Amino acid sequence: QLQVANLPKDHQIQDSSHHQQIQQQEQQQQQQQQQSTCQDTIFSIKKQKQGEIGTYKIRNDRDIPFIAQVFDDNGKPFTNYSSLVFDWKSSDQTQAKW
Amino acid sequence: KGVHFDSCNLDDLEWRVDDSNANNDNNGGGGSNQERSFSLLPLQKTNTP
Repeated sequence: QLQVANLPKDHQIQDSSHHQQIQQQEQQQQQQQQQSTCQDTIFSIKKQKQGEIGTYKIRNDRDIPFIAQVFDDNGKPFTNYSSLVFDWKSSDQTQAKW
Repeated sequence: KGVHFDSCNLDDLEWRVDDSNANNDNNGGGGSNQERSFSLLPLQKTNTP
């Protein structure tokens, strides 16, 4: 499957300030309301069937990293698969380009 | 193969109609009940059949 590559942020030192959990829940409840309407967005990728191409809305004028997630066909991701060779493509290298 | 259980009461099943185009949209939208070929009928609250 294709997915957007959500990179980690920098590992800043883990302060234990409990207040952060409140502002995380404030954002999660707003995101749960936005998840009713914003479902067309590239951040809302639903796991496709084989060959089931999905339309997703995305804003222009940026670079974006993607990840090729590989599974066994019991459905499990492999804990390493660094023996495979990948092939990255676009229908138009003016509109969107690796 | 060719044998079943002698009886089954398990009536509350999670029956659905599925729509063939619903690929992307993880959204709580009230989709228009006009484009479907079929509808699931209500269970009556008449005497037990």
